[PDB]
Amino acid sequence: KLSEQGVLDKLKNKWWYDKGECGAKDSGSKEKTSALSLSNVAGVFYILV
Amino acid sequence: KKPQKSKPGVFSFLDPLAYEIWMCIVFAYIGVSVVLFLVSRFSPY
Amino acid sequence: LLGIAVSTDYWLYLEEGIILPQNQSTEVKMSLHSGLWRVCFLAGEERGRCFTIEYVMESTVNVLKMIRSATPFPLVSLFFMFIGFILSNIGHIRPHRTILAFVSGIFFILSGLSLVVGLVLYISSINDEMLNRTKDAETY
Repeated sequence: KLSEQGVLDKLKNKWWYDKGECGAKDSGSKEKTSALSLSNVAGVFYILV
Repeated sequence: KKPQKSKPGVFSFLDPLAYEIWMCIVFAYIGVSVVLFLVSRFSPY
Repeated sequence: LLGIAVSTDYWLYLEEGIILPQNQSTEVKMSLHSGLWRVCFLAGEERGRCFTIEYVMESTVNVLKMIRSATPFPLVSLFFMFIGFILSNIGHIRPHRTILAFVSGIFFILSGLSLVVGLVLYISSINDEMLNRTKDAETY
């Protein structure tokens, strides 16, 4: 009775959507690019030395 | 686990050019160097 | 200077800590200065452990195990000034038959080459474990 009218589906929309999300909200503007590490360019030194 | 930034390899600098290019550079490094040698043999001037 | 540095276990500092959000700024949680032979642990819970790396005790321990991968090259580097300087003493008493100086000068040049290899293996072993922590916003 609750499924044919979607009360249970709204409760599925209730409990998994109210807990806060982890989606594009931290993939959108919670990135800044780092400097290069030594390990990114380390193998040039091994060829050098 | 949510995959993170991977550990960079020791050869990670040659990543932006694929393996077949780096061979075709050196093979053309030799081939131009060979032909440049044979050009200057025949010509004094 | 390399003879003092290797026995010294003050190579690198670490300050494991947790941030504090607002009207509250920072709070440290762990601290140690590290060594290449052995760790001498520091004021993290005020336990003074001059603790060997080959004995255990996390990710900061995973920092400490990877330092051993850069152990041999400064030990290689310290021996090459040991062979470099003793053959330099030979040229001072007996200056003639001068071939020993030109060979010993190579062992001055080849000594620091392992040190650059020593620092590249060392600093890259620090920064990848700097990368290898799971980036949580609450832990600085």
